[PDB]
Amino acid sequence: GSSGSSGDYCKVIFPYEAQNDDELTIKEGDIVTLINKDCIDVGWWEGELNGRRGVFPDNFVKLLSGPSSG
Repeated sequence: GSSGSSGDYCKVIFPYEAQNDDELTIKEGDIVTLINKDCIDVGWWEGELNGRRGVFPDNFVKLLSGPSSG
C-alpha cells in the first residue's frame, strides 16, 4: 500500500484574508498543501495555494486524516 506521506493536505473551512504578502489568502472550500510546519507554537502554518507561498492561521484550517468516500 502506502509507504510514507510526502506532504500534508488541509481543508479550509474558515475564510481568511492575508494582511501582508507573507500571509496567504484562503477561502472556505479549498485545500492547501502544507509546505512546512510551524514552531512548537500552534496556530501558524505555511502552505501553497494558487501558486503562492505564505503563512496562515492553522485554527482557520484543519488537518485531513484521509479520504473515505468520493
